[PDB]
Amino acid sequence: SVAHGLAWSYYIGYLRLILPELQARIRTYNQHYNNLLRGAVSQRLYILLPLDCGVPDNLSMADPNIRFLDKLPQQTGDHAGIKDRVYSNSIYELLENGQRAGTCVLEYATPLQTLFAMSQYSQAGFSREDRLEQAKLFCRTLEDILADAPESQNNCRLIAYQEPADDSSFSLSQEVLRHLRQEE
Amino acid sequence: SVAHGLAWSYYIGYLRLILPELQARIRTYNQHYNNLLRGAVSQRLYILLPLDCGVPDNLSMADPNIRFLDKLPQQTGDHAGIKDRVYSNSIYELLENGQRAGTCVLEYATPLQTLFAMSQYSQAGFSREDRLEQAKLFCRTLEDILADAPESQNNCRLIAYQEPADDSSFSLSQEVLRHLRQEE
Ligand SMILES: Nc1nc(=O)c2ncn([C@@H]3O[C@@H]4COP(=O)(O)O[C@H]5[C@@H](O)[C@H](n6cnc7c(N)ncnc76)O[C@@H]5COP(=O)(O)O[C@@H]3[C@@H]4O)c2[nH]1
Repeated sequence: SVAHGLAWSYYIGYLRLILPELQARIRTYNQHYNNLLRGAVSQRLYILLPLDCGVPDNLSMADPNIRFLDKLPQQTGDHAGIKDRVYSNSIYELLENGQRAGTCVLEYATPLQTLFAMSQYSQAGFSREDRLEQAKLFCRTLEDILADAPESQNNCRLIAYQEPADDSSFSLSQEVLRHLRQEE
Repeated sequence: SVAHGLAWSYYIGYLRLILPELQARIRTYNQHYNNLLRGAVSQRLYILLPLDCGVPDNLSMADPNIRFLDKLPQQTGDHAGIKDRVYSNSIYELLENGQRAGTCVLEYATPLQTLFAMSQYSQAGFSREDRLEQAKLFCRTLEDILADAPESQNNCRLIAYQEPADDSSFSLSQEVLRHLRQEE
């Protein structure tokens, strides 16, 4: 299936490459680049899995209570004949009642944008119904892989979520914080 | 299928982002960074598609007549909540008789590595026969997308090839050169 392929691609070409080095990058940040006066960046990559595959490029905007602080130091490697391919991750602050309640490495799972685009382009032959189904299958497949992965499950948290189309005003920062605080 | 997904992702998350900016990066390179006394980098992205999905990370140190010269200037952008995501491409020299016969921006299509890894891991349920089949379907799907692409079919050349397992002698540099020279 499409989701099976994207989930393995996301593991093989990214997660298994970055997650075993992520701890050291975050420690290195917290010791040398982090504001002296602020809380340490939490450990683990937090991965946002919107099942409707709505993935903005600006996470900082879009949500008032989630703001970009800084980048982790880059990770570089040679991959597929590209010298020094760069993998970068961004640090965000999470707000609760107008003040910082948490700080973490946070991003959307990029392959969900692929499922979104594919539902948009006619040549892909991929419907909006297929997209939801493939989204859930992506997340499941990804959870199964991470469950027996050495490149651990324990350096990331998957945050899957649905926003109501019946409109009950969803809170993304509270979702992260919920996951963040399970780790405290 | 797996290959359908990977081909769309390769387009959506990479080719449609970089190919429309590639002509300008290569000009920038040729005018301001290229060695004074050397031939200009040719235009277009040259993409290696080995159907057996054998993708070394070092193309330079894997073929005697293909050697790394330099990097193009980086392209940066915000993507899926990652600030300043970096897309980088490498310039290689193509040798014919110990003579530089060509200079081009060259790399392997990264998703073929995914297909390879999947055939290696038990939990992917993906056989080596499935890999060859999916490889070819990947290349065809990619050719079909690029054909209607208002993005670039014009800024890239797809180089699909198969290495004879009966051990004739395949020349990668010559294969590239035959593509590079089939222009002017
Ligand atoms: N979030 C995030 N940050 C990254 O640095 C990153 N690098 C890869 N990925 C995601 O991992 C998975 C595997 O990556 P791969 O390189 O095999 O395929 C990539 C690769 O063939 C190509 N691509 C993307 N960026 C590059 C790149 N910088 N250089 C070469 N190819 C690239 O286009 C495919 C799809 O891109 P994405 O849709 O961003 O998602 C990828 C993918 O689902 C990333 N995801």
